[PDB]
Amino acid sequence: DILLTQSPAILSVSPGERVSFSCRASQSIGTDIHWYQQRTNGSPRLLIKYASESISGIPSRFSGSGSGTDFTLSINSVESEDIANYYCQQSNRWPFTFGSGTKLEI
Amino acid sequence: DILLTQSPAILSVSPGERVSFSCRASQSIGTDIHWYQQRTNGSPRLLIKYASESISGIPSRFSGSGSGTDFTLSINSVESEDIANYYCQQSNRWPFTFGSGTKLEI
Amino acid sequence: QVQLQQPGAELVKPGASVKLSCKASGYTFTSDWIHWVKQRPGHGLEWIGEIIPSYGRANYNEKIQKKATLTADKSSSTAFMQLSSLTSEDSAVYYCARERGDGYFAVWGAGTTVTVSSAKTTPPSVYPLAPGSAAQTNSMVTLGCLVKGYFPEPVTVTWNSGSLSSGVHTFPAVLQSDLYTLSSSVTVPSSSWPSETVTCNVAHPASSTKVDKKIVPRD
Amino acid sequence: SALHWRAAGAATVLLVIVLLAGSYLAVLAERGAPGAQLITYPRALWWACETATTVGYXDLYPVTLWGRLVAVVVMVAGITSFGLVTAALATWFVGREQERR
Amino acid sequence: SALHWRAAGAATVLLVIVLLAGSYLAVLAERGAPGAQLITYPRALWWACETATTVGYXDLYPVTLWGRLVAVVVMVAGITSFGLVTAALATWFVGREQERR
Ligand SMILES: CCCCCCCCC(=O)OC[C@H](CO)OC(=O)CCC
Ligand SMILES: CCCCCCCCC(=O)OC[C@H](CO)OC(=O)CCC
Ligand SMILES: [K+]
Ligand SMILES: [K+]
Ligand SMILES: [K+]
Ligand SMILES: [K+]
Ligand SMILES: [K+]
Ligand SMILES: [K+]
Repeated sequence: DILLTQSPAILSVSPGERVSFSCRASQSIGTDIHWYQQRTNGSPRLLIKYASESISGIPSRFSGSGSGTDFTLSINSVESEDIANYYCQQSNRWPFTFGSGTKLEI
Repeated sequence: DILLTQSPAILSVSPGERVSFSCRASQSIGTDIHWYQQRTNGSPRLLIKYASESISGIPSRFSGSGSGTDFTLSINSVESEDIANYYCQQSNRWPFTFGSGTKLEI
Repeated sequence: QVQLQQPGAELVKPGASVKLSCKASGYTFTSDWIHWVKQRPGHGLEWIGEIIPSYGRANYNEKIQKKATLTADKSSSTAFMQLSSLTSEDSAVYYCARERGDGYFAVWGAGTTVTVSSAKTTPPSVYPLAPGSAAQTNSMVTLGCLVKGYFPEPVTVTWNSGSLSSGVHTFPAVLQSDLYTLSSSVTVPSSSWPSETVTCNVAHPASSTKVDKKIVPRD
Repeated sequence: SALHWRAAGAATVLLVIVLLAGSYLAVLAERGAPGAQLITYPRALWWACETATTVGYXDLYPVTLWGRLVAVVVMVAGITSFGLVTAALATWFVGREQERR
Repeated sequence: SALHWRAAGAATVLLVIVLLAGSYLAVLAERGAPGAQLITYPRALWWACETATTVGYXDLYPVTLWGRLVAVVVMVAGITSFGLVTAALATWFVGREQERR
């Protein structure tokens, strides 16, 4: 089964700065990667689907890129509401799997 | 020919605990991996076929998982009768080959 | 409206079994799958299994031990997950999620906090927290409410039934002698209190008890 | 409207049905098999089309017994339908050619 | 029962036979060639089906001379059989179209 590696586990950035979370798949999965946000005590929230497609209701500040084995979730000018845990998930091969998670810290 | 690597060669666990044997193939073999048990002085015995399929007559305690190049044989709550050598074998490409073996120790 | 509704909590004794539910609303299609995801405190998301209601077939994560059995009810649009022979290892939040058969989880339930303990259910005691008579005040004042003696987790604390979100901090619970305790904090402009009410709402799903506690000045 | 033409249209409607049912059942058959890729519906319908026309790039294909049985029904339904059209074009041409004589 | 229809049914029974014999002989031909994948019977029968219908995803294919010769017989038997059915559907449509006139 496809192993998704998110590194670093913790990312520290300064307000308004640009940040990038990384997700690497153990094998090639085209663009079948999805990103989720989960704030403290909250339930996960879909941010980007198929690696780079926008979701309605999500600030334009969020964007995704990559194809193959290497994926990036980016945030233009991070702000307080972005403090959370971020997960990638793949749907290319059965079974679906999640990455271990990156924590954003400001 | 496909090289199957079993590591560690020796695994020590405490009674009733959960254990996992690993088998890594040198190239991708879908789920064409089979597991066998061989007790001291005994002949090999089929435990799991095609990576995760049950065999009749084998305690439910035994389960397999994985696809691709990485496979796991698991034992829920190990007991004395499980002390033996464990081998994986692949049937994806000619010729069939065996892994070098993992010894379970309690 | 909330698309997936799940109970807030379930207490289960080691060895026993529980059946979690997930009631779905909104658009429903023949190509929908309902997934279950397990998350242990301080840890990540772990996929458990899935079921396609329209057909009734379920698949499970092979890398883990099978504690779950999934079923669905077409008429009541509800998916169920039967967890059996639980132990402390099985204590975690269990979320259900919906996938339109295209690979991503468009929407998630709020999750059911499951606790596997021999302990017993116990509602929380909610006490006020108003400044002491000698406490000087600035342009802002801080009030709070203490919630203790409860089990199992969790409890949800809101201020003025939600209308008061900004300036709120609810600390994580602490476990001591099979009972949890936590406090929530709220900060409003000093000139607005107590002229304008400030009540803390504390809900404890595991005992089906919700109580309020207005915060007024001492003596 | 002649028989050959009806059988053709009928073959086409049946093909579209086999494609949609094939897409649905392939996902149903394949989820649960570690490593399977024929597991979300939009790509399965595409897989169903390239199987029915026998192009078979692959980019996707079934790995389980039931997904393969489903694949064979799609193949046979597409080959039969395209063949029915060919045969209908033959009946048409033969009929009109006997008039030009 | 007309000839075209008999030749068709006969083509179908022969196809099923070529598929089972093809599966058996491909494994026979391929075991012994390092790297070969067409080596267990259930996947070889599936390989035989997707070759006969000419879909050719791939997921499996022969690497030895005899497995390839076996592949060509399967291809030709499938193309001939599906072609015989098409031609039988033509004979049927042409006959009934001469009655509607
Ligand atoms: C003649 C038959 C052609 C079939 C083409 C299938 C394309 C699948 C796809 O990539 O579709 C991608 C999109 C999402 O980007 O899925 C959808 O919601 C579209 C519904 C089909
Ligand atoms: C119309 C022709 C369809 C051929 C489909 C072949 C599927 C092979 C397979 O995966 O079969 C898998 C199983 C084992 O899991 O093999 C068996 O014991 C089944 C006997 C065919
Ligand atoms: K072709
Ligand atoms: K082809
Ligand atoms: K091809
Ligand atoms: K191909
Ligand atoms: K190919
Ligand atoms: K043709």
